[PDB]
Amino acid sequence: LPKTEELPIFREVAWDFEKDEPILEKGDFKIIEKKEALKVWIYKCIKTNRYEHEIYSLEYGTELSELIGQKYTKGLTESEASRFIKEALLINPYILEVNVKSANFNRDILSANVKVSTIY
Amino acid sequence: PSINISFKELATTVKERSARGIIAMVLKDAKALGLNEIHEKEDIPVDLSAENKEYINLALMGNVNTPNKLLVYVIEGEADIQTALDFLETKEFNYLCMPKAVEADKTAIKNWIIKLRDIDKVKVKAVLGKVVGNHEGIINFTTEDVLVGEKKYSVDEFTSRVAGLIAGTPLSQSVTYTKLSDVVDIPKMTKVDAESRVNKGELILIKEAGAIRIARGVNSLTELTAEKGEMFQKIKIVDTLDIIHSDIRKVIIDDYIGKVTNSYDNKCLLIVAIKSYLEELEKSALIESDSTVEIDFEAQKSYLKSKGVDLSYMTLQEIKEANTGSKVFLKAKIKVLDAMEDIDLSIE
Amino acid sequence: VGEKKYSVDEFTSRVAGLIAGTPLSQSVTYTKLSDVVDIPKMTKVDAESRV
Repeated sequence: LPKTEELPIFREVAWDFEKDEPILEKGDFKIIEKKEALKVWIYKCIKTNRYEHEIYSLEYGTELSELIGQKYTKGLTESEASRFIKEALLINPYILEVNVKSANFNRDILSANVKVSTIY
Repeated sequence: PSINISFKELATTVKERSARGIIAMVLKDAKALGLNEIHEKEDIPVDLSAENKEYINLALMGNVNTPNKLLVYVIEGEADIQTALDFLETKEFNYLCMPKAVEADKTAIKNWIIKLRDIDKVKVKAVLGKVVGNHEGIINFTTEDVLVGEKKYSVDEFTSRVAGLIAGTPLSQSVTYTKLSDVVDIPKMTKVDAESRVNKGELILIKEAGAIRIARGVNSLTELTAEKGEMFQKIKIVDTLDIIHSDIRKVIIDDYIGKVTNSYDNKCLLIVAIKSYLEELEKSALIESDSTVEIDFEAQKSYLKSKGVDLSYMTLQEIKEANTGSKVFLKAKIKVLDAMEDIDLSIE
Repeated sequence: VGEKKYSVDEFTSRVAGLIAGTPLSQSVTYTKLSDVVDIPKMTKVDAESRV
């Protein structure tokens, strides 16, 4: 009968995702609220695999870096990477679902469009 | 040899907002002497006085929603009007109010506002206490001896409060017959006097439906010309017209000047974009679902006469196909779908 | 390699033999060597410049 309790706003440090270095506002890390914490969490999860570092929990980590280095053809690894991203990102309770649109083949650089569904 | 997955999130908004919900606040204080943009509630600088804090608190709440943006500037009372005009030129605003606007100051403000609206094509509005000016962009609230919460309030205080309330008023809703719970004590007025005051173009408070509300939402302009008509006597119509004007001007400046060239295909693309924007407006109840976008054909005739090309011996379509010399002429048919406040039906 | 000092030509021969066993579907990029254990520390910028 009682309704589900809403997840409280996730607050933590902030920085520019392109800078990859923490930023300080007059000595205070920038506050992240609403759709600010989930981007940081996804960036942290995707950027580094757990199996490289013993400290992280086993559920953490992604296996997209296995596809790095051209270990298999693109045709099936497109769907394989979609599934890998889905496994790596839906572990977060905040995130509801993740959708992958397609992949673009050009030279050696692969570009893909992936979608994120959130609560707030 | 080292390459990374760099993903940057993208958010899509079906509705685009531009120059809406802006409140321009200027107060005369000798301590702060600066501009303060307030985006979070209960954000009070220590420099501002108690009366200025009361003004801010009045501007804080709205009827339905909190006003989107509250912008406050502080300077000494001397030479306040010039700096206020310069700052309002620097940063766009939607509504204006002054705690200590004298009649000369109000007249100067109205003249500047109408000059902007008529030359600069900048659609701005101002709320003033006692102004008999001949423009619809200004708002005249002539209600004396107003007391809110068993506290005496000046005319300008309640004009600022009403401006903040209107800033929170949605476009679907109408300001007519909106009750105020905070207002408790008002001098007793007769229905005939209230009706006469409303017919004069003034905004007043009435005690109706067991509450204190405003009788109407007409513009301060008493004399509307023959073309303007009855609907132009309402602030609701002019608000959406100004919003459409601002959005069209903004998109034109963003896209078509410089970046886009002049061509028949460019004209068709511009027409398609205008039609899409009109359809987006049609999604809201603000305007009617039926509208047309067309090339101003008689303007093309006039341009040809200026050029001097004879109108005979070609198809009329060639007029549209003919280059307009880095110019575009357009015609649009629109109608404001603003619904009804008070009604009158019959029985059998 | 294997806490044993190796000359440049030794490891070039080793890498050539490894590439000979590399399938065409696979790419030699990011292929790890378990035998190699001790190498002088290099910075990422230096490695990128060398590549």
